[PDB]
Amino acid sequence: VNSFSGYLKLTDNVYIKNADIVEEAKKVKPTVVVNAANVYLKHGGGVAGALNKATNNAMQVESDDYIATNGPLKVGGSCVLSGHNLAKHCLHVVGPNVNKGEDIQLLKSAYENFNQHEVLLAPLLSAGIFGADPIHSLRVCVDTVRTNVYLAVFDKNLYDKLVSSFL
Ligand SMILES: CC(C)(CO)Nc1ncnc2[nH]ccc12
Ligand SMILES: [Cl-]
Repeated sequence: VNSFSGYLKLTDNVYIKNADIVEEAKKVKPTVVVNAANVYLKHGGGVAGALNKATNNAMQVESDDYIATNGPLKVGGSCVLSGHNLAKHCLHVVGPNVNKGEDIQLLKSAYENFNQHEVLLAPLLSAGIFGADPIHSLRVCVDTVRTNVYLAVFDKNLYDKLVSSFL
C-alpha cells in the first residue's frame, strides 16, 4: 500500500492520473520523482522547468555541479540527484527530443531506467515539448517498465485520450 490517490490502473504495474506533477510530488513526497531532463540538465521549460521552479532553482544549482563534474548525460540515460522539497530523490531521465532529431527508438532505453526503482512518480517521457506522441510514450512505458509507476499527465484532454485509446 502506498499514498498515491485517484489513479486509474492500466496494468498490473502502471497507473495514470490527470495531475500537475509538481503538485503531486509536493503532496505525496514520493521516494522518486522522475524529471523529463536533457543531457545538460538545463531545466528551462516543460516538466523540468516546472520542477526546478518549485525547488526555487536548487535543482538547477545541483545539476550544474553534476555536469561540471561528470559531463552530459546520454540520450536514453539518467542520473539520480536530490529530490529537494519535492521527493527524496529525483531521477533525471533523458528521453529523445524529436524537435532535435533524436532517435525515437531511444525511448525504450529511457524507460528502462525506471526499473532500477521500486516505485516512481513520473511524466510521460518525450511527451510535451520533446515532441513525441504521448500515446506511443504510454505504450512504451507499459511494455518496458516492470516496477510500479504512477504517471501524471498535465493536460486533461490528452489524459482522456490516453485512457480511451489505451489498449
Ligand atoms: C510530460 C507531459 C506531456 C505528460 O506527462 N507533461 C506534464 N506532465 C505532468 N506534469 C507536468 N508539469 C508540467 C508539464 C507536465
Ligand atoms: Cl511538456
